[PDB]
Amino acid sequence: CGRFAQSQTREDYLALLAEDIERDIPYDPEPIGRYNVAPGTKVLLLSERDEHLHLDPVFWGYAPGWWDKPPLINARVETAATSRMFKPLWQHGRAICFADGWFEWKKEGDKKQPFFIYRADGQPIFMAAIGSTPFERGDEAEGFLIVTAAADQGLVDIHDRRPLVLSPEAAREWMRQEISGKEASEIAASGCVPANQFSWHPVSRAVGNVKNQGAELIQPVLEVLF
Repeated sequence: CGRFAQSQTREDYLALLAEDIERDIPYDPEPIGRYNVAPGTKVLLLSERDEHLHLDPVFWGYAPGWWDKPPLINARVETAATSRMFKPLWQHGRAICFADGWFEWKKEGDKKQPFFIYRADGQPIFMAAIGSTPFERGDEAEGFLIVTAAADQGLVDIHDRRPLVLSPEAAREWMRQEISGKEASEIAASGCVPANQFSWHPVSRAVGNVKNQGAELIQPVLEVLF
């Protein structure tokens, strides 16, 4: 999930999670408009502090000062809660990154064909994230990661991993500061959306170029024309 789409208005996503009384997020009618969100950019990230939901632009990536590789962008659900590197983020830096769907590139010989993956029921996805608090500082090295899970069923045809997507109800509980890391591990297990809830189709190769951000990037295409 090295790219995803976050294109609709804030209300389009937040209405599934909480009414205004629970938010500390200004009204804004403008669609976010990003059909091709990439690592290293700041992404509107949802979290809870001071008993309200906040939406902060947070660097997609995590690279402590001691980390000598490109920033990580994912953390595996299998191990993140006990990882020496991720355990504090699992306990104190949980967040949600909402989106319309995500992209994966399927290997077809020496060619790589992009696919867009989304909920068959037409809801947005609430991706489980962990990251470095305080999110509002706008850090440019230690931001957030998208938690991943194994692909199963038809999704394995496309790629072997996928974002850990939570139900709206589970996403709301995941963000609460009052629940422990152990409780969060239970939420991740019980609230994960299974693979048969997703649909997918090939899309234009143009999504590979981050200059492109338009709605055409999630439209289905014939592979034969690419």
